[PDB]
Formats: sequence, C-alpha cells, structure tokens
Amino acid sequence: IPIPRPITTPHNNFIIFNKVHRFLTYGLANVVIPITRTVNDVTYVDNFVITSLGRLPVDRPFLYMNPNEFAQLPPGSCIEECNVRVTAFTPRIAFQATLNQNQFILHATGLNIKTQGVDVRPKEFQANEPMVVSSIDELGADENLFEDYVKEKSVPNHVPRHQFGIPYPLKNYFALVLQQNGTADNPGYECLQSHVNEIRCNGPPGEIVEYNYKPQLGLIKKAIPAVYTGVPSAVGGNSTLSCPAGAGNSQYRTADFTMTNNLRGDSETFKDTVVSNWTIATQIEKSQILHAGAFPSYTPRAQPSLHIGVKPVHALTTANLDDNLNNANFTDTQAYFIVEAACKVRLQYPSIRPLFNGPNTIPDNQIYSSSTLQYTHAV
Amino acid sequence: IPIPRPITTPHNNFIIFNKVHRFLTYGLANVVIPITRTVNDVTYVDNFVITSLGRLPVDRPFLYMNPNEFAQLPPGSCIEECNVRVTAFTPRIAFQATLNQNQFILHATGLNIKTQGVDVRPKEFQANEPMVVSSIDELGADENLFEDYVKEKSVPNHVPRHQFGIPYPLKNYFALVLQQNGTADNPGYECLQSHVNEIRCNGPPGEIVEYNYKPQLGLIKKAIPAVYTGVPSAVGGNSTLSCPAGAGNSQYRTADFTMTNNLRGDSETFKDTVVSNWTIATQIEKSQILHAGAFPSYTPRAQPSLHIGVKPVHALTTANLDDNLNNANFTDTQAYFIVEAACKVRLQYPSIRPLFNGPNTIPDNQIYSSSTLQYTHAV
Amino acid sequence: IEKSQILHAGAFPSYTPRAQPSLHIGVKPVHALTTANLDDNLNNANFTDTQAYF
Amino acid sequence: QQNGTADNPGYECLQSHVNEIRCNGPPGEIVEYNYKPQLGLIKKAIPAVYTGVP
Amino acid sequence: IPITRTVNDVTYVDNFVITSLGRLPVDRPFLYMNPNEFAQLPPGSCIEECNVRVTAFTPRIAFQATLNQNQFILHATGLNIKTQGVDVRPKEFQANEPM
Repeated sequence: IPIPRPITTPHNNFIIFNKVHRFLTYGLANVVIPITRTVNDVTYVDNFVITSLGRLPVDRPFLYMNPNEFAQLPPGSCIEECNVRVTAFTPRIAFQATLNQNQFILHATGLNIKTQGVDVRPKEFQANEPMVVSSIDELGADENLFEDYVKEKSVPNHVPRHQFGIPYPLKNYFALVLQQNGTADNPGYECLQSHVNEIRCNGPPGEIVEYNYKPQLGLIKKAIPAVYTGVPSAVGGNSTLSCPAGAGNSQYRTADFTMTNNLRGDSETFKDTVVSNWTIATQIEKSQILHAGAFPSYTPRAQPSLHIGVKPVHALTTANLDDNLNNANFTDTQAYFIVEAACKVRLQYPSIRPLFNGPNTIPDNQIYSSSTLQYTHAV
Repeated sequence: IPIPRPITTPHNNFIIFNKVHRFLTYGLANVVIPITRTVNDVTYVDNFVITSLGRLPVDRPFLYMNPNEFAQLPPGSCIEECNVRVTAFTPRIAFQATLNQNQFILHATGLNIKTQGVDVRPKEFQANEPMVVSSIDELGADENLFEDYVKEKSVPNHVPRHQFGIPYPLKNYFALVLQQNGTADNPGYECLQSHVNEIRCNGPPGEIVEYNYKPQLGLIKKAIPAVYTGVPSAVGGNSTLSCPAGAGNSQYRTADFTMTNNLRGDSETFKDTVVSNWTIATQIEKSQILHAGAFPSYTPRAQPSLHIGVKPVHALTTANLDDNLNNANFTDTQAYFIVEAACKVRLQYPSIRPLFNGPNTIPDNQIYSSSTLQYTHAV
Repeated sequence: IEKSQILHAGAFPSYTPRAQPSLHIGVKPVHALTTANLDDNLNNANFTDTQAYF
Repeated sequence: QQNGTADNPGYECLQSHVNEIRCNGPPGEIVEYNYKPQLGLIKKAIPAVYTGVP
Repeated sequence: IPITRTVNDVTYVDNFVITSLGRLPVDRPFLYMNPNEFAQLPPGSCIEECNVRVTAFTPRIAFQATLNQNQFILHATGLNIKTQGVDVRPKEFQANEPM
C-alpha cells in the first residue's frame, strides 16, 4: 500500500555584481542653445537650455558589469533588482578672475519622465570654459550611443577605466527645450528647479541619494520557449477560443496641436516570443509581454551635478559668463538577478519551459530610445 | 578621511537532480563460466562464477539526469554529493516444477574494491531459464559500455524508460573469478558471502540501503584556467624554484607472481590543465590533480540482487538447476553539485580563475575503466 | 630566503609578501573632452619605520 | 602582452586590491606590515662534524 | 607605457600600465639596519620577525592650471603575488610633470 515515485520540474537561481566608478560633471553654462528646425519652410526653432546635470547609464547593464566576462552565459536570465549611490564631494575649481564662492551641489532622480526635456546635448565649447555652445543630438543614435562608455577593448590606450579605478567625465548632460519661433504665442519653460536639490556642501558632502529600481521585466537575454505537439505537420499550429476582452496588442499612441496636447491614437500588433536581448536598456518592459497580458509601463533615470559658479561682478545688464568646477562624484552599483536551468523535454537542449512560457513580442520588432522626449515612457 | 572603493572576485552556486528508475535482476545461476585464456600456449583458464548480483551506474551521471537537457551548460561544474536508495520488494517467480519456497533478497555496497572479481558478464542463457552460460567481457569496451542504458534518442521505439516510469532489467552482473588451469596449486575463491546480506523478505521488504557518496574530485566538465603575463612572446613561460619533495607525477604501479602478490613499480608523468570531462565515471579523481598535490584515491559501487531459488528435489549428487525470479527494485537518486561564474579578466570569456587554478592532468591522457580487476582502484 | 633553502631534509612550498604606499593622483581635466589625460603633481610625506627581530 | 591580433583579454581588477582615502589632513598612520619570514637566514650557517669511516 | 618585444619577428608588445604605487624594501635588510655596523658579526643568525608602519599624511601639491581638489591617498600589501604585474618601471618623464 505505499507510494513510490518522485520527480520534479524547475531549478531557479540568483547572483549579483558590484562596481564602483568615478565620474564628473562640470558647472556647465546654464544657457540657451537654439537649433534651427527647417521644413519646406524653416521655422519653429528649438531652444535648448543646458543644465549642469549629468546622467548615469543606470538603465544600462554595462554600468553594472564585466563587459563580456559578465554579459556572459545567463541564457534566459533577468535582472530583478539593482541600485546605486553616488556619494560625491567638494568641487575642483581652478582659475585658468574669481577667487572663492559658495559652490552648491546637486542631483535629481530620473526626472526624465516628469521633465519634458531630454538628456541629449554633450555639445561644444567656447573661449570661456564651461560653455555649452553646440549640443549634438545624443538621440536616435541605440547601442552605439552609450557605446564609447563601454570602455571601462582592442585599444589598450584607454586604460580600462574601472579595474584601475580611474576618474571620468560624463558626456551627456540634460536640458529642457521649447519650440518657439513662428510668432510670440509660445509659453515659457518648465519649473526645473522644482525637481532638483541644492546644497551648500561646505566640504565633502559625503554621500548623496541611493537610487533603487526593481525593473518590471528586466530581461537581458533570449528566453527558453516550449514544445507543442498533438496535431502535426512539421510545425503544427492550433487556435483555441477565449473570452477577451481585447488581448494585448503592443498598443500605443499620442499627438499634439501647437505645443498643446490633444490627440491619441492606438495601433495594434501581434504576440510572438522574442529572440533577443550586449548591453542595451535593461528597462525592457515597454516592448515585452511574457504570455498574454495587460500592462502600461514606465521607467526612471538618476543624474548628478555641481550646479554652477557664476562670475558676474561690477558688470550689469545682459550678463552671463561662468567659472569651472570639477567635482569627484562617486558612484557604485549592485545588479541583482535571476538565473535558470528550467529544462523540459529530456532530449532537447539547452533550456525549455512551458506553453505559458517566455515573453511574446511585436512581430516587426520595435525598440525605443531614451535620450529624447519621454511624456510617460520611451517615445 | 573616509574610504570609498569596493569590489570583489568570485560567485559560486548549487543545484541538484532527482530521478527514480525501476530495475530488475534475476536469480542468476550461481555457476562457473570458465573462459579459455590462450597465449603462445593456451592455459590458465579463468573460471568466472556468477552471482545474481546487479550493478547500478551510481558512479555514472546519466543515472542522475536529463540526458542533454541536463548534461548541459555547467562549464567547470562539479558534483560534490549524491546518493540513492533502492527500496525493493517481493520477487516475481513463475513456473514456465516447483511451487513455493523462501526467496531471500539482497544487496551489497561497492564491494568492488574489496572483492577482486568484477562486474562484467551479462552473458547468454540455456534451456533452464536463469542460466548464465556465456558471459561477455563487459570491460575495456568506456563510453559505450554503459551506453545503451543511455536510453531513458533517435529511435522512439524504446519508450523513454524514465519519464514514462517504466521497469527495466540490468545487463551487468557481478561475479568472482580465478585463473586456475596449469596444475592444482591454485587456491579457492574469496569469501563472497562475507560481503553481502540475505533477507527472508516475507513480502515487500520495503526499502533497502541508502547509498551515499561525496566524490573526491567530482568534476564533470572542462574547467576555467587563468592568465599569466610579465615575460612575453606570444605564449610566455616561467619556471620558479620550490622545496619538493617530489611534486605529484600521476604516479602508479603493481605486478604479481602466480596469483601471489609481490611487485610494485611507479611511473611518473607531468601536470597540465585538463580540457575535457557526456556521461562518464563521475568518480574522476584518480586521473585528476587540481593544482600541485599528493593524493591516493579510491571509489565505491552499489548493487542489488534477489539471490536465487534452487530447485533440487529427490535428485542427488552433482546437481544444480534453478528457478526464475523477477523482482522490482526501486531506485531513485539525488545529484548535488557546484556551479560557477568565477570570472577574472574583464575582456576574456567566458570563465576564468587564477594561477592556482583548475586541476592539471597526465600529458598523454590516461583514463581508467571499472568493470575489470580493482585491487584498490580502477586498474 | 625560503624558496632556495632547505635546512635538513624536508617538504615545503614557499611564498612571500611586499608592502607599498601611494597618493593616488590628481587628474586635471576641465572643459576638455574626449581622449584626455593630463595630470597634477603631489608630493606626500610617507613615514615609515621598522623593527627587525632575530 | 597584446599585439599579434585582438584575442587578448583585459587587465586585472587592480582597484580590487588597494584602498582609497579622502584624507582631509594628516591621515595619520596607515597599515602596519608584519612578517615572520619562514627561513629568514642572513649569514652562512655552522655545519657539523662526521667521523667513523675515514 | 608599451614596450616593443621583438623576436626573429617583432610582435607581442607588452603594455605596462603605471600606478602611483610605491614599494618598500621591506623584504630587504638594509631597510632595517646599520649598513655594516649592523650587517655585521651574526654568524649563522636569522631574522625571525620584523614589521613596519607607514603612517603618512597630506600631499604636497604645487602648481608649477588647477587650484584645489580631493587628493585620495592609498597603499596595498604585497599584492605582488596576487597581482601579476610587477614593480619595475622607475622610468622617465615629460613636459607635464608626473608622467
């Protein structure tokens, strides 16, 4: 009368990575870099306004790991959590004619979605040091953008940034922008100051904010699929009833009229397993659905800055001219994650799962950047 | 005055597998299967003596796992522990002229090293059912031997043994042997009975012995090596002093004179990283050295049997003739193990470790079987 | 002196250690962009002292 | 040693074995190194004197 | 600081990477004693123990155009065996001081 036979399905796992970089921003001139947008009839010029603000590839994996020795071997793996903490200090002024002043320091957390302006603009300079004077559209560039950074390769003459624990400057600064040229019926800028924080860091202001994110669908590899059977030709296919109710269709839209919001479309497409992602936006949720679902997605983006030391004395009316500050911000991170060996059919390799398996995708694969125009998610 | 920079080296891990097979032995005739050994002058014939005893690829991985979906992806992984438990029951006699009798059941644990005889002999039969009458040398055959078993492939007409939870017979039975022909100066057999255990299992004798083994060096994959530098040409090489003392040299020997022990050689070779192991003897310690060392190695091997129901009645003098018994033994196993992502040099892939790294091997790679002549280890 | 010495017959594999002191480095990159390293000087007064027992 | 082609990995995680400080002023004292050399010989040693078979 | 290793066919150039790191003849006796008045007279003598303690301070910057900054300080213990690179390289300079 006893029972005998025991067996089972899965086998999950975890692991993390630790990294500590040294970066630096600079009291970038808080100015207007207007760019001439031209159609059949050139007008509506976008006036970008720079901010000393920086950006941390926090949303990108390389920031957290070994290049390859690390973006290595985790088939089907996802990163559930991760976080960082800047902890910077006192600004390195220089006079290449001011002396002393109150250097304020600052940072703000992924204001990216709630600030319409974007982090594009690593620009060009002038005869007055910190001086954005050309800003290049760091946008629509999406695995090459944050791709020079990747050097932390072939050229040994870029002392591996990390490993050797070497300082660094960031090349992407934030800014806000406005399309105002046609006539004068264009409102002002957003209350930037509102989303940010000043300090009068006497010395080493020590540690700043600790960023933390639990990416919704932090996938970062192809996922294992399943194995149908029961109604055959080489590659069978069955279609069964259900109660929707509008099964998700990678649905999205919006549109505007003269800087004023008004329009919203929707576009619908179909669901099929994804077959790809070296180091790309980990916040992989707006283009992924696992198995049929209903989700509207979002994302965050830390940044650190030293404000800016203005140098106006006994000089009156339409004046801005500034001072330099090199500041040693001190980030470091933790990338937590899943791992897997969920196998299914004895003979097949190397990983499987069921029918209610890995996330489905948009047939024609769409993928979205984030260095230009967020609203509530990657444009 | 604070400290800033944190980082680290490794990342280890574990995992296991569960399997439950059904096997069966049979009250194999406890007889002498003599085989004619012939040199330039044929003599010294080896008299094998069969035993109902079975054998469980306990020392081999497939016994514990998914074929490929399992002997899959664990680069550098090792299996530290593993164990099983037979738990069999009442023998299935049949009369194809006896009726009832006292069927004794039994098993013994890897007596292999302490019993000179080997598990070879899956043989041939006769006109009297359980009847070893030909025994083939299941030995010197080493990834093909326990290779039919592997079917638990292309031929769907071998209902995957496991998965479907199907019974099975074992094809390797143990026996003892002696080389005694020239003249009559050859001693008898070993006290086999001494290493084994009888039962008068009324019914379902329930569970039997639980085998357990913590393989010394249970490696089962190529291991990651390190990366030297400092004195270059394409592939540099340095030679530094030390205090031996005779650094291990894969050293071994022995030899005999007329069934009597007397000789022992030694042979010495050099150390270099191994570059290989699908499913082979997990007990991989007699041919492996990790980093310089001094070890003499050993191994174990479970087996299960139902003894044998003799059928001699009113029949006198030189008599053996036997009865059949099919018995449902009920094994199942657990394979524990290490896993790894020990990485080293950022840019290299996919796994590394240091200079005091993975086990070194015999230059010309020697590998040893275990279905013939143990003494204290694979011949 | 242990990797080349044996006192009276033995069996030893040997090792050794080596302290070092540094002041890191003050980098001087401002408003200058792409493939840049150029540095600042620092003279630092380290203060060792020792004990040799025997 | 990396020149032939581009199949040569990167450097070792140096930072990993070292320690930074933001020594405001006189960071005072740092590490105390200590070593008990295995065979710290530093001179010729005295030998013995056999006899008995001359 | 790459150096050109050359065999019958020059290749495999070793790229050294400097570190502000120093070295203390800790493993050498003179560091501990009188030259001769000390490496003197101990026939058969051995040194069983020995140790040191650095205890340094604030860095002496100079501008021979930066002003102030966060000078970090450091040391590490005989990483020599666990770091493949070596303490060689007392080198040469440039037009930009530490170089």
